[PDB]
Amino acid sequence: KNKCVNFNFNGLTGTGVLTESNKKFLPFQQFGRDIADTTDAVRDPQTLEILDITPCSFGGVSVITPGTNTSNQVAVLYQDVNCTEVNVFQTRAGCLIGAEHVNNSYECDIPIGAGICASYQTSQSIIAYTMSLGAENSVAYSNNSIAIPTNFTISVTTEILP
Amino acid sequence: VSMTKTSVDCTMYICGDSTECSNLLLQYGSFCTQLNRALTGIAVEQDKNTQEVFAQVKQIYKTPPIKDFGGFNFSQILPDPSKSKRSFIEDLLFNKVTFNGLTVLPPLLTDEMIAQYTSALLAGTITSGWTFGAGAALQIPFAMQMAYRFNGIGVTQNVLYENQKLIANQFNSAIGKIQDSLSSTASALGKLQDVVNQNAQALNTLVKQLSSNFGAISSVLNDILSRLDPPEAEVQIDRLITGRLQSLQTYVTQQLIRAAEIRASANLAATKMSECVLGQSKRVDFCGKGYHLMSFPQSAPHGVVFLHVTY
Amino acid sequence: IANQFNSAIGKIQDSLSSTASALGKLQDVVNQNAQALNTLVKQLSSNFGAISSVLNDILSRLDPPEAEVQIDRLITGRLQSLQTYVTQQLIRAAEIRASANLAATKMSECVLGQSKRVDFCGKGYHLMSFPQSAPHGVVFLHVTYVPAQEKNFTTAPAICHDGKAHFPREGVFVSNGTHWFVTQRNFYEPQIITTDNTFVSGNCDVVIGIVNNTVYDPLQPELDS
Amino acid sequence: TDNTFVSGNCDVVIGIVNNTVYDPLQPELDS
Repeated sequence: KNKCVNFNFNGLTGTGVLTESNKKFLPFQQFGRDIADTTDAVRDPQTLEILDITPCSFGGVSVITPGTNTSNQVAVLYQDVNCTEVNVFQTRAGCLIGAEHVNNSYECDIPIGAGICASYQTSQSIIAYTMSLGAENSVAYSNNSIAIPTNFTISVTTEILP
Repeated sequence: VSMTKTSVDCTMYICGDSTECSNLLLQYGSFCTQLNRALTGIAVEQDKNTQEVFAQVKQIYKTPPIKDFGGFNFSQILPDPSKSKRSFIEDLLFNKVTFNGLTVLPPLLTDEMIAQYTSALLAGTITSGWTFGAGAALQIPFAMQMAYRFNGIGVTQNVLYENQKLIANQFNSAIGKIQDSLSSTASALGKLQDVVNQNAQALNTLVKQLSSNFGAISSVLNDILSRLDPPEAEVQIDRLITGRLQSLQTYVTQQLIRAAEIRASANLAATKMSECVLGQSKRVDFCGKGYHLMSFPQSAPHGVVFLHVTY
Repeated sequence: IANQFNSAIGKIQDSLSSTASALGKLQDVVNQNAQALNTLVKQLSSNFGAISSVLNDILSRLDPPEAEVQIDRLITGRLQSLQTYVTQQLIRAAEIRASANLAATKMSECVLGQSKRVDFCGKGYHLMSFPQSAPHGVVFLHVTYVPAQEKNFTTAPAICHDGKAHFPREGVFVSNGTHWFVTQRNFYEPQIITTDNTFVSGNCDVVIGIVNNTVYDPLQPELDS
Repeated sequence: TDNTFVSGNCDVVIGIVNNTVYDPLQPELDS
């Protein structure tokens, strides 16, 4: 048990991890299913032990890669996993292997997920950090203070629409 | 604003790690890849429709400790930093909203980052007014900022100076009526629940198609190979592949049309968070019924809650 | 203005010549269309459950009661590929058509007039817009008004000449330390407080945080002179 | 005279009435 194995009982077969459960089964039942026809629970024939059918570590493989004329260092990032079943940092989308965690918050250049982004800092290396939502600024609010602009400039922006 | 990000693989959903099932997927060419690139493009557009509406100001402003804003009570809309900064209204907005290749991934802009984006729009409209949306953060008192909103709709500023205590009781009591309405009436948040009804209820119908026979003699790939001959089981397996890919061609079509409706709503949500919030909309009945003064946006799961101030 | 506006046009030309990342709104339309056209020809090489991908190879080799089964599986497999081709292109055409309704709005309101909408003519206060030609799109040149510097001055809602409250018509009342001046929120100018710039409304016993200042009446020196 | 403005005459407006405009310049001369 407790592995990514292929279970084959007298009434149910498939592939899943037999983890511990907290439900309450009936002595004449054999297994249990989910709402939309998904087997997620099994029962031993003559042993008081309730086990679930946990799916193994699966998901897409997303690789953060730089340009072909800039750098060659990449990182390994799997989806919907942890850092135990697989520069190691755990995120909500999966385990990020190949990036050192930095407490300093910088500008989000490459998105990863759950507020975590990566950048290329000096020689270039992939880092893991929480993205910055903007520059901190405390407005001097008062009842008898105002800021009237005296100098101006002319800036022309460009917006592209199909 | 956006929807729930869910990536469904074209391999693990059709074939349950079978060798003979994957041999027929190569005969279709790039039919497996076009279903994966279509579901991946929705998650890219969900991140684009989230950042273009919420992340509009490149500077995060904080609330000053001196809360002298003309006698108003902004404690119900300010997120508490001691608790995920959530206000008194946002506590009800989060609680009243509820295998084979199904990969659920969280988005980049989580709910903890929308509270800091709305805090810059809240402190920016009060302390700096409308100057931070066009240039630098120019400070201005809130008693004189509200007098300019009356001048845009043709109202003299003498009414604000003589009814300061009258506007402090009608506005602060109107916020509590919305908080009591969302807790009692559960049908008031049906728009946020409609995003779940188009994603979670649609995912429950997708797994039930795997148990369907689809005109074949069985619904399990292991039963057809073990019973029928290997030259004879390829006909009944191909009937299951043609039926299960039709379920994927229906789920991609029904979600991409609904993704265009959220993206069309994201263009309206970005307009109501810029024209109605950061400025003063001259459009009649755009911020709701009545003469629009200002608006304060709130965070919501896969959406946004508006609080328009009407006259 | 002539030194800042002419220099802002040159920064757009230097940005387009340095890299092509500024035109990403049009390159995504071509890349999603060119890859959709090239992948459709690759579906003809697929078997689609048949023994071959060529229509002439199945008919000239198999039996005429036997080749009709493999061709019909190949035709129905190609009709599902064309069904996805019509479905994926029509939803993408509806997004450009929804963008064309937004482009028709900006070319008729922002270009042909002055709009008072925030984040509709770029970032900043809108003055004018110049459209430019583009393949399967349009390029806008939104002229914006952004301030550079500022000064912190003491403000007041109104003043009190002889007990009555004088409210400003346009702008607020600031002071450099000694005298109160009239200015707007976008440009500083030491204007003298006259009767033509304010109006009498209410009294000086209701407004909280009011100050006292003598209003310069132009009717008084014209009579004694 | 500051809250209103003079435009045209009083012989072309349909449905016009007569009144008295309190000119603030008149008590200034008599002061």
